[PDB]
Amino acid sequence: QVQLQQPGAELVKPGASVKMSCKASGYTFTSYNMHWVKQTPGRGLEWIGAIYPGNGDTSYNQKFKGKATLTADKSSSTAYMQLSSLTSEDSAVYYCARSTYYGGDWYFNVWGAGTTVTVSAASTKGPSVFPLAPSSKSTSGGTAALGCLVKDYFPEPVTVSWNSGALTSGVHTFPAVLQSSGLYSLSSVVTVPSSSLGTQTYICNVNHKPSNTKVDKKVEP
Amino acid sequence: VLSQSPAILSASPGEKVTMTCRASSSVSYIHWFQQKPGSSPKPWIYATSNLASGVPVRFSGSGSGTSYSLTISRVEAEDAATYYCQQWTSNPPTFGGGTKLEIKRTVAAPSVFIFPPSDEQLKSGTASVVCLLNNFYPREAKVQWKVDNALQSGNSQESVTEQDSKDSTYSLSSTLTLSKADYEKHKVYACEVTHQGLSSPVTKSFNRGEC
Repeated sequence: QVQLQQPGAELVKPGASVKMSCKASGYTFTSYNMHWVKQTPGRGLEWIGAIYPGNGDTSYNQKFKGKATLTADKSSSTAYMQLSSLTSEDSAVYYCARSTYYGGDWYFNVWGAGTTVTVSAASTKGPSVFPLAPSSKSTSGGTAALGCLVKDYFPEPVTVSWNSGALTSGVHTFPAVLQSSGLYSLSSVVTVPSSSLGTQTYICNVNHKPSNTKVDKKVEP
Repeated sequence: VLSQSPAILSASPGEKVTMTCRASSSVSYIHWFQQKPGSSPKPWIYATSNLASGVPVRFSGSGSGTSYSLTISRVEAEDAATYYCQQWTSNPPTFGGGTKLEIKRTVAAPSVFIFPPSDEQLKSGTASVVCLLNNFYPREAKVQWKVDNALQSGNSQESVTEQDSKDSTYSLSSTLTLSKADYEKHKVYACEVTHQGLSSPVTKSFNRGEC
């Protein structure tokens, strides 16, 4: 299966530069072009440019001809996009994408998870992870609610899973709220059977890449 | 360049819905993508009318020249997402603005839960109290924080989920944050919930320092 490996996030100071990677798998790297796409809530989805890992040939959208620099490690099967002189406009999710041919035309069939870039002079802040413990005031019709409070971080995003991704049903990971200090907070909850509460272990896995935070918190009654 | 309409599409299972993609200049094909919040766009329909692997027969694409469309025969709850059209006839390839699909369903009251500050957080000198509203519809909901029956203002922040792909509901969390010093100056901490599925406000509360 074709997979595109992409780092989570990068905090970048205004005026500096950033270089993000895209490790390809499941297909012959040099036999297909690699594309890069930018997404913002304002401008939506925008194609940036493409590199041919076959022999290092590139092509760019007009707008990103100064911003983007496309390279490809022919040996590592990893493609890189370098952005330079970052401004607030460069704050976005950046996707690397594979394309495929049909009916004479092309379309993006495989996408990476995306790299969330934040252009800010503000410092990174690792969150504190607090448990939201199941109680009697947390009990509904034979089910109990529990979770984790991912508190005070910068910048976005924080990803949360439960039991290393084995628990997805009934999971609500809320959009982060922006605090007056400029920091963000987030919470993730899940409802479980209250009857197996003494035999099941519920751990939230919190990831905050820009601060190298990788935390497992057990939430217990 | 591409233009989609409507910006927001609202429907119930299993209504028949259609969404359009208009191009400035004529194109050979239009490709459709589906995206849900937090994840990457997924190829949905390619070369105007061909379904991607794992796409329900329910979906269909049509159009030619400069006008194209995506149609869902009998919409289902999991279809709640944003749909983008894409062109690659001339360089550069461009995307549409996207059509967002919302699902209609019956009224569902929220299940309410409240969480006191963890002992760990309290030791750091801060107390966050969390109120949870689970799986309700419609989206509109009001949470009021009352501390010893005194209505709070300015010390809480709330967030709502995207629409649930399985039951078309929404969830909300409200977080009340006080200093540790202020927190232990009061006893009763309550969030009062009003929603269309409730004939009267519902209160979840705890007494601080009581277990």
